[PDB]
Amino acid sequence: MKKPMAKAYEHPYNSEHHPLNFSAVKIAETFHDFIGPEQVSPHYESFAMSRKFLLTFWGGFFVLNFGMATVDLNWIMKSTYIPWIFWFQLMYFYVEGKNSMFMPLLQRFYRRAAANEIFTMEAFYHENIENKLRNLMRITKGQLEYWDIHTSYGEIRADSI
Amino acid sequence: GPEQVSPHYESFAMSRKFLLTFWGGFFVLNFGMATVDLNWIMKSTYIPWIFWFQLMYFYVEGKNSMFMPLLQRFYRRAAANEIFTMEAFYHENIE
Amino acid sequence: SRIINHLRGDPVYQDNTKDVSLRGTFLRGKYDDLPTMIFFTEACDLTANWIPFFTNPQYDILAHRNVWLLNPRNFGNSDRHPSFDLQEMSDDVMRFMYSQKISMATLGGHGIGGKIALAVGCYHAERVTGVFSIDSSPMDQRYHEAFKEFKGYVNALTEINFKTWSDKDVKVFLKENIKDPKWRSIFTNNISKNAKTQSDSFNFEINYLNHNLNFNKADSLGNWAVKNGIYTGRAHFIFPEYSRWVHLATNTLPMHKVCARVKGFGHDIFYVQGDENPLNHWVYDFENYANVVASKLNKFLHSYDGVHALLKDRTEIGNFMIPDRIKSRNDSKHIYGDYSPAHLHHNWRFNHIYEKHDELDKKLN
Amino acid sequence: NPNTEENTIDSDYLAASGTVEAEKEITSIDDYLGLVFAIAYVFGVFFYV
Amino acid sequence: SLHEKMQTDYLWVKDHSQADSWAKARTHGYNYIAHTVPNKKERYEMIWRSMGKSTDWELEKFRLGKKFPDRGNKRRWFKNLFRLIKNPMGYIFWKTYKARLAKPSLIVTSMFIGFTLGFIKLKAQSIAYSKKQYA
Amino acid sequence: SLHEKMQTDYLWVKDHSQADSWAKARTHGYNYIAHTVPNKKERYEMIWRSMGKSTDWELEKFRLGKK
Amino acid sequence: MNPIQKAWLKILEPVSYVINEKMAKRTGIIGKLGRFFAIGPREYGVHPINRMFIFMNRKYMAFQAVALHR
Amino acid sequence: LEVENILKRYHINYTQALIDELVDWKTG
Amino acid sequence: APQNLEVENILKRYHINYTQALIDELVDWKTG
Amino acid sequence: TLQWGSLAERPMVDRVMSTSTWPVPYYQRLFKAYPIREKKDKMSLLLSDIDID
Amino acid sequence: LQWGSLAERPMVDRVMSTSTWPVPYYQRLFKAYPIREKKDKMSLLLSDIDIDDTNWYQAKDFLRGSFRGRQIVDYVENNIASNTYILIQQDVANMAKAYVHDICG
Amino acid sequence: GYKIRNKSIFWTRAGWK
Ligand SMILES: CCCCCCCCCCCCCCCCCC(=O)OC[C@H](COP(=O)([O-])OCC(O)COP(=O)([O-])OC[C@@H](COC(=O)CCCCCCCCCCCCCCCCC)OC(=O)CCCCCCCCCCCCCCCCC)OC(=O)CCCCCCCCCCCCCCCCC
Ligand SMILES: CCCCCCCCCCCCCCCCCC(=O)OC[C@H](COP(=O)([O-])OCC(O)COP(=O)([O-])OC[C@@H](COC(=O)CCCCCCCCCCCCCCCCC)OC(=O)CCCCCCCCCCCCCCCCC)OC(=O)CCCCCCCCCCCCCCCCC
Ligand SMILES: CCCCCCCCCCCCCCCCCC(=O)OC[C@H](COP(=O)([O-])OCC(O)COP(=O)([O-])OC[C@@H](COC(=O)CCCCCCCCCCCCCCCCC)OC(=O)CCCCCCCCCCCCCCCCC)OC(=O)CCCCCCCCCCCCCCCCC
Ligand SMILES: CCCCCCCCCCCCCCCCCC(=O)OC[C@H](COP(=O)([O-])OCC(O)COP(=O)([O-])OC[C@@H](COC(=O)CCCCCCCCCCCCCCCCC)OC(=O)CCCCCCCCCCCCCCCCC)OC(=O)CCCCCCCCCCCCCCCCC
Ligand SMILES: CCCCCCCCCCCCCCCCCC(=O)OC[C@H](COP(=O)([O-])OCC(O)COP(=O)([O-])OC[C@@H](COC(=O)CCCCCCCCCCCCCCCCC)OC(=O)CCCCCCCCCCCCCCCCC)OC(=O)CCCCCCCCCCCCCCCCC
Ligand SMILES: COC1=C(OC)C(=O)C(C/C=C(\C)CC/C=C(\C)CC/C=C(\C)CC/C=C(\C)CC/C=C(\C)CC/C=C(\C)CC/C=C(/C)CCC=C(C)C)=C(C)C1=O
Repeated sequence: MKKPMAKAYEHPYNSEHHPLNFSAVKIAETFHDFIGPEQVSPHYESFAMSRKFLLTFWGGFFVLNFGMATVDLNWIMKSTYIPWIFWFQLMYFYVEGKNSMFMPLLQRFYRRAAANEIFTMEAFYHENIENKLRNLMRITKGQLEYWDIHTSYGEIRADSI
Repeated sequence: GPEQVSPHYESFAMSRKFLLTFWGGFFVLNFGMATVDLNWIMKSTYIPWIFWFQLMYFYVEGKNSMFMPLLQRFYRRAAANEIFTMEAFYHENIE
Repeated sequence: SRIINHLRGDPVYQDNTKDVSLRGTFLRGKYDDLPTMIFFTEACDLTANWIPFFTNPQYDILAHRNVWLLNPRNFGNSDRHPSFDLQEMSDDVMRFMYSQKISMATLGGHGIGGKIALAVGCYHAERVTGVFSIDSSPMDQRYHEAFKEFKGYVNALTEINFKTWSDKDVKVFLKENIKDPKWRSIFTNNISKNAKTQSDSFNFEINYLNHNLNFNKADSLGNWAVKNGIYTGRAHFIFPEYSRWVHLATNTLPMHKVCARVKGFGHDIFYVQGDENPLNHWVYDFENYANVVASKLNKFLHSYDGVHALLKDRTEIGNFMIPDRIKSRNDSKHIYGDYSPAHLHHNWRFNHIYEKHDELDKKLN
Repeated sequence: NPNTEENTIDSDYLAASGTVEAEKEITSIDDYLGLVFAIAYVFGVFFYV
Repeated sequence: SLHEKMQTDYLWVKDHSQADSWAKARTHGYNYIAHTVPNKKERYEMIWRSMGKSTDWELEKFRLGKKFPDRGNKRRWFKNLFRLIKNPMGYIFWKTYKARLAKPSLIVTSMFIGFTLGFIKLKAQSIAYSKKQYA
Repeated sequence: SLHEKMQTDYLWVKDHSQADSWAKARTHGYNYIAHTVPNKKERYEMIWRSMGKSTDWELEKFRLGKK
Repeated sequence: MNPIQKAWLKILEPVSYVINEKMAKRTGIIGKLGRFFAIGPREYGVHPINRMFIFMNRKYMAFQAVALHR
Repeated sequence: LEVENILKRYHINYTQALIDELVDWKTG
Repeated sequence: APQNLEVENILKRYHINYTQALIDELVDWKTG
Repeated sequence: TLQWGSLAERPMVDRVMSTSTWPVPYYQRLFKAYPIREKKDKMSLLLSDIDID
Repeated sequence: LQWGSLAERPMVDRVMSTSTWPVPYYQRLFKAYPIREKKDKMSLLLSDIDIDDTNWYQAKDFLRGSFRGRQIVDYVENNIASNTYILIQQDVANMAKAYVHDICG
Repeated sequence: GYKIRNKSIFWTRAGWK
């Protein structure tokens, strides 16, 4: 065995923690390091459903806390009336009215349907790629049939003489 | 009256979430704009909110992980759940 | 011969529901010690029809597990009892596993056999590693058109009296009444002649089954009762795209309702892409349906079956730590922390592999 | 998962529907793409953006 | 006879050697029950079936025995509070992941932020008016 | 029975719209969609199947047609 | 693990011997106190603020490369 | 017709000549 | 073992794809 | 499972159809309607398993 | 070095676990990936690529590791009239005619 | 069908049934 090379080139400005070039993959790793891994719960019921009475207390505590702190809550309610009416009457059709009136506006639905089909393709990735290889394995085995014929030529020549 | 059977493909709440949210906040603002002394009501409610929740915590929730379970109401669910099955298998048992 | 071994017995009519023994075919795996799989065929269907599926070199299922093609009570070769309670039929499997010295097994089923397999996981979850259900769902199917036809065929099969009717009378009756080609062929092969050419009879108990289907009440095989409960283990469901038994619109919801660990469509619930054809229920007959079912079955047995609930796959065995609940261990001086759950050998109860590996461990230290 | 999270489904397909409009042959999309963002805050006031 | 044969057999009903050390669920599920799920009745069946195996379906032993709460849920509200303080965005992210799979339109999201920040802006102006009344 | 049709009409209200009488206007389910149900993706597949059967799986007909 | 945590370990070496060696393996209240305040590497010792910077820095930097490369 | 039935189970297209060779193989 | 060769040669002439399960069933069918 | 969706879409997960029809009416029937208290021609179901007398 | 039993499979495949009641409600969303290391595993991109130049290039690399392989490589690259190293056999002309020239003796 | 599984169903402090 020949002695291989000691090492290839080592870039002086590229590291695994500080990659030189940018992509969403490295941002994805730094993102999941930040939010941390999936917080797996070992319990048999969720935290919210087991503490509905207690969460109701603190929920109303902070409502009263804000209510006791906000002496002028009626001024905030009245100052919010006009924008509440305005933005809801203006955006009603584009949010909800389109579903039973003049136009459907199915742009957002088309993107869900495309993703649902892509989700299904990824679910059958193993089956689809395995069917593609079976055709390539069929072609590869068809080429290997020639070496099997030549190996027996010596036996044919021996018995022919 | 009879059971108000909906003939639709989707429930009424999920189809009108944006609209019900408007009318939900309209009446909140309606009560908020009408109640000029809302801060007096929030402060007047602080004492009973603290008192009744600390007093009834164990009997409602604390018993599920502290001194006593108090499974009386569960025994009534377990017996009724078994009767639900006996009624479902009534034709079999009588046959 | 060697791979195909079906124990021969005679059905015994039992008055006690607990003295019921199940018979079936055993398929030996390629390797020495493999976990076992217990598979239930469709109601009134031959176990032999699945032999080419489980012994196909292309699928190579036996490379993973030993397969028991087991008949339920009142079906085929097993004992007969008028009751079809899923709990009583589930206890039959546990006595079969005991007599065969099986600690825990994978459960599979086709159609109604899928309900039976899932019921065993509901009543004995600690003895079941996983459930693989083919074209079935834990739901009341008494009003599905496919079940009504099967229910109607069994009722018409009660008209035939084997003593008076000739063989040509039976062949004509089946062709005229049973219009489905597959149900017709299955019911013909169930007809068998007893010793000393006494008479002919169906292999399955036609009287006990007809009363179960004709009564159309809670104990019917088409019904799934709330009494069965919840299955807590690994469950995988596969069914055709256009299946008369499982409708993709709503018949998936029962899977979430009964199986606690089912994540949803695309993870544990798949549909085989196919055309509308009333015979697509029999996935083993068509290579397109069979190839997808076999690949999904190999994926279930290899990576998901018998894996702890909070682990993703088998790859996480030994490298993923599960959180622990406080005050859950007997040791008082225990520092609570994450742990990797214990996975045991597939037949640890009836072998001494833990005793043998303990002594080999002491030789190292 | 870009196929299950509707937040990235909406943003990905929307961005792809805009960049494919470079085939309309207006000019270098690398140039006026920044102007689209500023223009989106003029008429986007109608949609509270 | 075979049924009673396997019930008595020690090999068939026997804990593993490490079973004592393993974490044990010390409840049958009656401490925290799911009340509004569609499989609610199926949950109760499993609780009843778990209680029956513990007493060999002689539930008089359960009636005379001691009943215990789910001690595994102790101090659970404190532990979630400290995890929220440790990493609030990571806690909020994973607790809302399945809910955020359904994302509303840009309009709805903008209205949420617009009305929320508008309410906070008015709250700040009310605080500043209270300093005017104090002066 | 004798008084059934009269009493049932007197007790409850029925729908007076004939919205579904027009064939092509019938929805495939893409107007009001359930977003959080566990069988969500099975709902989308049935919508896609409904759209494909209407056009014989030539969805260009749906793109050119009116929604 | 970071050098500041290693610097704590050098200073707490005598304290680590009192708690982990002596108090931790006892029983009773002294045992519960030692096992609770055991000294070593931190469980859940990650700093989310440090991780928040690394994420926003990488995400904002990829934006700088696009906006500057004109 | 046992020879026909096993062949049918495996989904192998069988000719009439093959069935006779198999029957003769068993009987002979 | 010898009966396996008899069936396999018969299936060989008809160029029919055969599996060990089919041969085992046919051999069992002969003895049965 | 214990995670079925949002509160607004809760009544959606109840319906289970015996046919392949789409869209599916969501409402799950609770009881059978009994508008008229009609005396049934059917005999009483109490006469079930009474011994000879 | 020890190899164990060829008839047996790895113990990971034989170990199993069963469920019981109560059961954890939590459904795993993603597989944990705490450390970004996937060494000694080949890329899954190398899945269904057709035959190309990399096939005969890597063949020579592995053949040159043996004595017989070194003879094949040197003979083919020198004494074979082919306009490509991507050898495809679609006929037995060169095979049959090479046999009739040798079987005469 | 369905049978009561609790063996102590008819037990009272005064005796069986
Ligand atoms: C000095 C004295 C004062 C201090 C005293 C100390 C007091 C400290 C208080 C802290 C209390 C302990 C903290 C424990 C954790 C927080 C409490 C909690 O419920 O979390 C569990 C809950 C999940 O627990 P789980 O059961 O284990 O999860 C299982 C499933 O994975 C969950 O998902 P699933 O879909 O698979 O399962 C169903 C899911 C269904 O429920 C959901 O999934 C919710 C869907 C919402 C997500 C949709 C996207 C919207 C959010 C996007 C992100 C926004 C934030 C980031 C953007 C801005 C950046 C700043 O869960 C439920 O069944 C119902 C959930 C609970 C009922 C509804 C909760 C409403 C109030 C909580 C949210 C508050 C929002 C802000 C209001 C406060 C004003 C600032 O967490 C959440 O749902 C989100 C909240 C995250 C924490 C943020 C709030 C912290 C403070 C809350 C205090 C109580 C409420 C006070 C206000 C009440 C107003 C009405
Ligand atoms: C001059 C201008 C002013 C005049 C303008 C005139 C226009 C006025 C607008 C009124 C609109 C009328 C048309 C709709 C009426 C019903 C609205 C509705 O949500 O029904 C759908 C909802 C489900 O319909 P679905 O989609 O077909 O599902 C069928 C299944 O059964 C579903 O069951 P599931 O369990 O399987 O599924 C979940 C279920 C889960 O929901 C439930 O099953 C029960 C939810 C709790 C029910 C309310 C408990 C209240 C306990 C009494 C204490 C307060 C009484 C108030 C009066 C006390 C004295 C002041 O419901 C949902 O689908 C999601 C929840 C949707 C929100 C419904 C709850 C919101 C609170 C409504 C109570 C309003 C009064 C109290 C509010 C505060 C005081 C102002 O039905 C109900 O919730 C019935 C509740 C009682 C209805 C009458 C209540 C009064 C009118 C409600 C107006 C709501 C917005 C304004 C208040 C909001 C404040 C936060
Ligand atoms: C004569 C001279 C001497 C006079 C002496 C006078 C003093 C008498 C001494 C004797 C008194 C004790 C008697 C023996 C008790 C044995 C009972 C027992 O077995 O333990 C049960 C209890 C069981 O707890 P656990 O089973 O482990 O878990 C609780 C559950 O799992 C639930 O956990 P979770 O995760 O679900 O969270 C829910 C939890 C806690 O969740 C909460 O929501 C409560 C939050 C309270 C803290 C926050 C308050 C808000 C203000 C601060 C804001 C904090 C924000 C932090 C974050 C920053 C901002 C974001 O809810 C609770 O309330 C649990 C508290 C314990 C249950 C007791 C029944 C309480 C029902 C009424 C509740 C209302 C009062 C609550 C008092 C505070 C509770 C900590 O253990 C104890 O609580 C031990 C307490 C006794 C310790 C004695 C210490 C030595 C005493 C002498 C010290 C010197 C005192 C000098 C006083 C000077 C005069 C002023
Ligand atoms: C210490 C501070 C104390 C004070 C502050 C306390 C704050 C406490 C509240 C904390 C936040 C609320 C808790 C939310 C629970 C978790 C999230 C959640 O809802 O689960 C998703 C779940 C379904 O959503 P999904 O599954 O994701 O499907 C949507 C798809 O992604 C695709 O969407 P789609 O195409 O199917 O439909 C479009 C879209 C429909 O478009 C919408 O989303 C409608 C909302 C647009 C923005 C509305 C303005 C923003 C509100 C917050 C800013 C504060 C405003 C200032 C208030 C001044 C007066 C106090 O649907 C949605 O995306 C969800 C709409 C469901 C309603 C959202 C929840 C109620 C609105 C927020 C409550 C506001 C309370 C904050 C102030 C409280 C002060 C005491 O919603 C439900 O839980 C179902 C419950 C029934 C909802 C419908 C009927 C509502 C009747 C009550 C309305 C109450 C209005 C209150 C107005 C405030 C006064 C003016
Ligand atoms: C050759 C063609 C030209 C080249 C085009 C190239 C375009 C490049 C596309 C690249 C896309 C941007 C990529 C990055 C953003 C992706 C992430 C994202 O946030 O997208 C939204 C993303 C997707 O939104 P979506 O809900 O899926 O809806 C998708 C589409 O909007 C569809 O929703 P739909 O199906 O429901 O459609 C119905 C539509 C119905 O709309 C209509 O039918 C007509 C609309 C007429 C508008 C009337 C204007 C009236 C103006 C009156 C103003 C008066 C006051 C003026 C006072 C001035 C002083 C005197 O209603 C809308 O949805 C409106 C959506 C909001 C539109 C705002 C901008 C409008 C003008 C845009 C001009 C752009 C040039 C267009 C040239 C082509 C013209 C043919 O939303 C998210 O959920 C992600 C997070 C959003 C967080 C909210 C806050 C984010 C704030 C920062 C956003 C990013 C920075 C700013 C970038 C621009 C954003 C506006
Ligand atoms: C250059 O190109 C650019 C980037 O790179 C690509 C960016 O990432 C970005 C994005 C920017 C970010 C992602 C950073 C965001 C940061 C923000 C918003 C604020 C950060 C604020 C904090 C981290 C809070 C820090 C808190 C404090 C400093 C107060 C408490 C600390 C105290 C009191 C220490 C006292 C300080 C000293 C003694 C100063 C000496 C300095 C030291 C390091 C000594 C440290 C000593 C010890 C013992 C540790 C931009 C804008 C950019 O232009």
